[PDB]
Amino acid sequence: QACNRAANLARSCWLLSNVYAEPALQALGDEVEDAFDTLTNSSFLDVAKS
Amino acid sequence: PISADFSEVENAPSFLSLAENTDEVLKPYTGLEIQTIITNIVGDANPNQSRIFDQDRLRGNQYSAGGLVTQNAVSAIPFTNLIPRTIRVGNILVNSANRLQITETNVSEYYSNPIIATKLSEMISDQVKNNQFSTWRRDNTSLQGFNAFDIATINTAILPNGLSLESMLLKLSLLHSIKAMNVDAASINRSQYQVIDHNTVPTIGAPAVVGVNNSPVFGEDCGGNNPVYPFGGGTGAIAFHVTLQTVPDERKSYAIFVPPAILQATSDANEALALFALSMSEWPHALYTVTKQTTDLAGANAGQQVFIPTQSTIHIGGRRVLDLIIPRREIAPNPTTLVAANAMCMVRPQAGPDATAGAIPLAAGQLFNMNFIGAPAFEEWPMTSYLYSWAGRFDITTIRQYMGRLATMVGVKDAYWAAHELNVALSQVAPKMTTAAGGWAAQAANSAQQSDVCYSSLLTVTRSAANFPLANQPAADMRVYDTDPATWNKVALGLATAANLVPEQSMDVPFVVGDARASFWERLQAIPMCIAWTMYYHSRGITTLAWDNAYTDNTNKWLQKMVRNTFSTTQSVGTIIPARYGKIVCNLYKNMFHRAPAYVATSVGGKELHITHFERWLPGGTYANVYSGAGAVVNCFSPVLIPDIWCQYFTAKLPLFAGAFPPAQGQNSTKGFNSKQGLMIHRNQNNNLVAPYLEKFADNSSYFPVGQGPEINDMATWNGRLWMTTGNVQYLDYSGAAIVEAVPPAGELPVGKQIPLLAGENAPIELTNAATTCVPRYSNDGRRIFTYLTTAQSVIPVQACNRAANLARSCWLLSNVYAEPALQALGDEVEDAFDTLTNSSFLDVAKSVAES
Amino acid sequence: PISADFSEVENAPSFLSLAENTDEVLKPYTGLEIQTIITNIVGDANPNQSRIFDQDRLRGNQYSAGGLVTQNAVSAIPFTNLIPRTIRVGNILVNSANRLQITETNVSEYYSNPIIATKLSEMISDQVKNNQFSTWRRDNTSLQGFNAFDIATINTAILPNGLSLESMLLKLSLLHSIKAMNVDAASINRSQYQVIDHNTVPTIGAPAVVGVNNSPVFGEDCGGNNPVYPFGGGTGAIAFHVTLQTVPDERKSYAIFVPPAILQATSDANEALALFALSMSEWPHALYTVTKQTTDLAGANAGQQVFIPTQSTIHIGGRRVLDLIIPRREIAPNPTTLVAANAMCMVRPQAGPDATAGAIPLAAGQLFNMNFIGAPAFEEWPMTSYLYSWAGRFDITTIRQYMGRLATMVGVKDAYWAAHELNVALSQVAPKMTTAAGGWAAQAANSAQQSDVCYSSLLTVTRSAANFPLANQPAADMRVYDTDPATWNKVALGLATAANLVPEQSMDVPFVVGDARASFWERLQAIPMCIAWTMYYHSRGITTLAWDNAYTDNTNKWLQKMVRNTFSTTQSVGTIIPARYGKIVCNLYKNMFHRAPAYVATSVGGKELHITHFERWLPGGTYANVYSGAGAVVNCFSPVLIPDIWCQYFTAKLPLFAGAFPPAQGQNSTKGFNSKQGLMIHRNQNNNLVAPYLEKFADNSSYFPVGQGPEINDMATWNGRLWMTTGNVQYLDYSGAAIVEAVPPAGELPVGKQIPLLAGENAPIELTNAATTCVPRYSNDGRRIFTYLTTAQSVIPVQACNRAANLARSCWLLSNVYAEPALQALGDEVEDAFDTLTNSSFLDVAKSVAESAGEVPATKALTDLQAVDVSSLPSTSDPSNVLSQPAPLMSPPT
Repeated sequence: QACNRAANLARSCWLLSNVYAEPALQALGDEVEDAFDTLTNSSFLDVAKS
Repeated sequence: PISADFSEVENAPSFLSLAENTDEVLKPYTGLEIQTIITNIVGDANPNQSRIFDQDRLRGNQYSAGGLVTQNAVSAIPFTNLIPRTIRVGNILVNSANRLQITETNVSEYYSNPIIATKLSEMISDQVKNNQFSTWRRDNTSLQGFNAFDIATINTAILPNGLSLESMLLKLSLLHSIKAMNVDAASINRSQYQVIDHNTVPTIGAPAVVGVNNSPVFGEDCGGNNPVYPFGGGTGAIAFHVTLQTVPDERKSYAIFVPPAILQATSDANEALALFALSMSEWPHALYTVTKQTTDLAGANAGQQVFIPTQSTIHIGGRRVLDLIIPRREIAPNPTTLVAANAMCMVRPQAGPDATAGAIPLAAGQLFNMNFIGAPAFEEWPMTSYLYSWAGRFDITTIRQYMGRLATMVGVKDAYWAAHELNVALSQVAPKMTTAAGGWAAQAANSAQQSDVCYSSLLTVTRSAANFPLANQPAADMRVYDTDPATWNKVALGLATAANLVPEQSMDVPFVVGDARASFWERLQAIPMCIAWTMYYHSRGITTLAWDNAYTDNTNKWLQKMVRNTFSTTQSVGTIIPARYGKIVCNLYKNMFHRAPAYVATSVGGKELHITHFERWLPGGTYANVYSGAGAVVNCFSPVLIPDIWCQYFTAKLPLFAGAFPPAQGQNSTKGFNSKQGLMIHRNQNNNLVAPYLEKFADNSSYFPVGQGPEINDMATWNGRLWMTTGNVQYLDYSGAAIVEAVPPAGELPVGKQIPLLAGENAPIELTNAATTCVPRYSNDGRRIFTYLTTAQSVIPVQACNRAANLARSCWLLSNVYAEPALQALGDEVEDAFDTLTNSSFLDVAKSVAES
Repeated sequence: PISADFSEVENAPSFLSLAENTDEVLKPYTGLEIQTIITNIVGDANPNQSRIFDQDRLRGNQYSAGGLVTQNAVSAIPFTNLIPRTIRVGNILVNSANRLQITETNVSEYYSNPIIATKLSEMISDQVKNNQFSTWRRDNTSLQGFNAFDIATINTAILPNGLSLESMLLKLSLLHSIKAMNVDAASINRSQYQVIDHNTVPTIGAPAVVGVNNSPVFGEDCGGNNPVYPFGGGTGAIAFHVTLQTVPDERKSYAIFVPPAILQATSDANEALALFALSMSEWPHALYTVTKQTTDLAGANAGQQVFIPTQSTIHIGGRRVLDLIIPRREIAPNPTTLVAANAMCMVRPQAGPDATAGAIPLAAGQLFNMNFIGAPAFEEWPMTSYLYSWAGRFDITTIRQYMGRLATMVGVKDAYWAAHELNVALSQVAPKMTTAAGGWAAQAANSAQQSDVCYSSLLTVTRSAANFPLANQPAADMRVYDTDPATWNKVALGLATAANLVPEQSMDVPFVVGDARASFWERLQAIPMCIAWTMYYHSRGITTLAWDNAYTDNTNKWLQKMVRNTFSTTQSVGTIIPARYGKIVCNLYKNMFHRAPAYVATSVGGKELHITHFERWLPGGTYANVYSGAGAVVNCFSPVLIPDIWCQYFTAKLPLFAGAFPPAQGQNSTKGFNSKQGLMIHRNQNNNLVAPYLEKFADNSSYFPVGQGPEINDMATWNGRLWMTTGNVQYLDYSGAAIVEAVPPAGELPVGKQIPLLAGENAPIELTNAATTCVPRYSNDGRRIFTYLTTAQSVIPVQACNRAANLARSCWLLSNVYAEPALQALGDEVEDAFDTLTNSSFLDVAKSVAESAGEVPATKALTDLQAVDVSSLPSTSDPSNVLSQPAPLMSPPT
């Protein structure tokens, strides 16, 4: 069912870099850019360019 | 339509799209094409019986949430017109312990379509003006059989009001639907004798007998040999006259001419006369009683068993005394001796074969002594006695003859159809659902809850509180027009006409009358009516208390306006003005079935206005409510009567919140709507309470703002059904506290009525035979209601709404729904060769369906 | 056709090409296509002169794989309807051990061609309306000897559906099919008596005797001389009425008029009444029997065998009791006294020439005591006994004249022909096959396997589980139309008409209805039906055990669809809708035989659609399967009923995978398809199993993906036949594992039924009488099935696919011919000299009657003149129109 993409599988992982832990509920809201992420986006681009 | 895949759920019409006005003229939805849905069903376990006695039921294969298959599972047809008066208990016939149901009506004057004078009546009035003495001589008479002075006096009046024939045709339709029961046993399906009484099994070998005044209990017999009105008591009075000169004054304006056309309408003119007399007096004139042999579930305890027809309980008209005028054989002056009177008339009225005992006893077939001018003592008969004599001889093909004659004399095509609609809407009835977790349940034998029943309008029936005859304060259920005797006299004599009174070919009488299948067609025609009212009540989540208390003290502003516009509150003179929101129900009917209800034209202010049985109900009833096992009332849900599959399976289009759950174990199994659809969850995790994605609040989060109630939103109702169909829903409010409505024992939902099985059939499994769409949103307090699950229970459904998981729910395997294998080893999508070879034909069928 | 060379099989049509929709008009299949090939009779001949008693086999020379020629080799005609109730055993005739076959029908109302009221009805309504001015109850409205109050009530409340007549015509055709056995033995096939009992021999000299309720075993006599219905177990009731008033109120709505136009012959009319009554009551009213003299294979022992016709056991449900309302001889006041009645009945009914016992006993020829008002008591008869008495008196020649007058009232040509198609489809029947190596086999005498049988559709026939009368009803096998008494009453009296009901001449009745050859001809009409259904089931590889469980299974989504779509279980707008994949079989028929099946219309909202008998079957039955030589069942094959020589010698055009193996010609013999055709060989972990060139998808599906099954491909099927036709195939899994389905003892194939030989005949050799095309591919649990050979066995066949080697085979030595249709009309007819002397007059009087339906010489323009008030006549304010469907508009919103 997972390969078929009608189910998910559960596997362990390192919480490093941009990987964050997932809550059991997933009470999703409307997708929204954070204000801090917009205030500091260009700099983040400058690093990646460098 | 039921759905094979979740793709068929997302693409379903929104509710507001179907509640929209449609312009196109449509066709009547007769039970003859509703017939073909019950038969012609998918299934390999099904013996396809030909007799209509066995075709009484919804048979089908079913598929479990766990992936098992169940063959030829059953779902009873909900409706009936028979109220048992001898319930079986302990497998033996036992006298009933519960009082009889009753209905009423506000008859109204019909000012619409006012009449036009004929050139004949015009010249008559000219002759009265110019004082032409000769034209109304003493012994002048027409070939019609009435003398000229009576015509010259009937014409002198001016009448504003038009003629209707509505209450008349309605009484004829009621007597018809009672007499239809007496036809071959094979022609009437057995489920109808076991909707209220689930422990009784009728015999196919012997026909139901149609008696009168035989009921055992609560004064039902109405005096037996001495017949008396069930409603109000008393005897009426009838007198036959050759002239209006004989009728007592203060009675003259009421007397009815009987045209010769009536008396030549049958093999026995006294019977046509009796039937016209039934046609324009009070109804019921007595309590008719269908009797049928039935046996034990094991066949162990046969006996006759009594049933009172629903049609027999409706109260219409009620005019008590009547004077009938009759045609004369010869051109002679008004009779002076008695023999000169009796020999004179076209037909000499008499009692029918059944005898009566009364203060004024009538020997069987007794002749009436006609009244005359010099009579020492005025002569008269009791009315209930009179009709009681002929109560045994009315017969549906005779009524058919009578109808062909009426159709010839005057139009009958449309009016009889609308009267038939009123008959179905008023006399078809279903028991309140019991709550359960599984597929079948019923209330304990011989109980007050066993006999509670509701209209197709989801209004509960009134129940009598005392012995017959009753002496009630009236509580009318719906308006009807009255048939006016004076206008009838103006028309019968050729003095006047009206725009809807055009004469018709006899072959144009609607085909229902005189046909033995009519009862079955009645039951079938009842279902779509419930579908339209159900989709009305389920779109908004108002609880059953909030409707029950909406016309009494506990009202709100919004409940006040809400009950106000569902019903025919308005009362202009001589009219019936339609409910403002009844129109929405008619729109649902026309969009979901692509068919139309019968219309009656009615004018207000010179504006034309159609009206339908949807638009002419009256406020102040009590709504359908579910019972708990052990009988406790529960009234949290919005009102319901019938299982979802009926709605899903007879409709051509239904709103998105009502569709069937797709079968388990497939890709595209049941899912849900989330934030993108513009919805938001209400968590309350501090108390273990989590609720689905719902509509974004508009200052209506815990109490609704005054005068406002919940808004239509399909997807949120769908999610509410997803939360409910889990086994442990919890009905609380915004803080997570209890609401005032009574609630089901945990996990119960309303479920359809149990009936005995035939061989090879199965009880329905799981939630296949249950209402589900009845989701609460608005409580009597004015507070919102929330459906909660605990935080742990709530995680999978939240993933489903989020579309990262599937849910497993049971379903009917009908039409294009096929069972899903547990693996789903999918291959490349591929059209089958047979599907391409036979595609165009399949398109031709669908085109032919769309054309109609 | 038979193929002459491999060039011809290699150029044969693909299956999809033959299943395409075809748009052309085509003639009916009269069954004479097969007659001119298996018989002396090319052209016409008198049945007496032709001895078609001996014309009951396929004959020809055969060529063996070893090079020998077997002259005068033979094959049986597979189908039959007679069921032995006494089987020969040990040369001595004895009682049957096995219960009788039964069949069920789902009768119901459906929309037919749209219906409209006639002018005669308008005149009647105007007579009533004009009558309303006078205080006289008067009888202007009388017609054809009926009461004026009856014509009034028959003129009321018409039903939209239309009128069918089909169930009526079924009952008539079944009866005819039974009485046609009564003719002399010279013109019934010998084989027809020995399809199931292969050890008996009929005697030419003496005709068969048709009796009723005579059967020795399992209570088959339905009370004998005192009768009851075979299915319900009950007894009917029938009553005759001068007028509708004497009918009890319980059933005044079900009454049927019996129009005067029948009974117009000076031929006994009391019998025509009985045959009108039979064609509307429940069928069967009794179990007919055919007793015939027969003898031992040595000719030594002689006896009278008992048979049950298959027509006599099929249940068309209906009406236990009838009120028949008889026409009055002289227009008159209603007969209040009896002598006014009897001397004025146009016919006075009386029982037929046979006695009956039990309650209400009936002496032969007894007279019914007429019903009239004020009679001392009501009178009726049991109808099973009233019909028991006339049961010996009907015959083919009287049914022909009966239907000839019936045609004058209502057209009966196309309707009868379709009813005859249903007759053949439900009554012709064949025994299940036995596997063997050689050309003949049969099951052990008086065994359950010997008597097991199937329809032309490859569905098995159900058996009774208890002694008659049956206590409980079987499931329906097929659904038919019903005939409403109400609109019958309207149509018989000229009050209503439809485009399908236009009156026809007595000469239009189809030929089968009269002839003594009709039994043989019905026997020949069922073969093309099996050829169609066989190509259908064999195009895909699905096995018998797999069809058997398909409707329900959850292993595979595709299979459920594949069965749900072959049966008729759908509706719209209140009418029946044809099965979706039945149209494929119909097309397949039209394309192979270049003939059109008979059909009937259904009106979907006023749009006519054609239903054929291919489209009206119902789910429930087991599918056809072969038995082992020991009697064990075999599941592995696709359904089969007949040897493939039948399929391939009688088609104008044929599918490629089913063609005959070509004759040896010098170097060449037979050949196989390879990778140049798009195919490829299957190999597995085992090094000693080889499977043919097959599809390329065969490499990637040990199990079919859900939603998908094996696809049409003629060439791989051909290769599968080449592997099968070697004497040593192995039926196995992708891995070489055994499949769950029961398999034949090694190297055996199903083979056609044995019958006794005539002098000079030879038995069929090798695979000349076998089925070959039934190549399994789809297993019950979703696996593929592969045909394997061991390597050393595998080498010559693979090279034959590579066109580098040849494989020996047997064949019939028969050339190809296929005739243009013998007759256009569907009815035989020849000018006599008198037909030419009196030609034009008939030609125009005929057309002047065909337009004259519901006409009278008086027109509205004349009867207006007599009217009091012409504007108020309903014919003025309501010009009549055809009723729309599902229902006419009512209560329009202005």
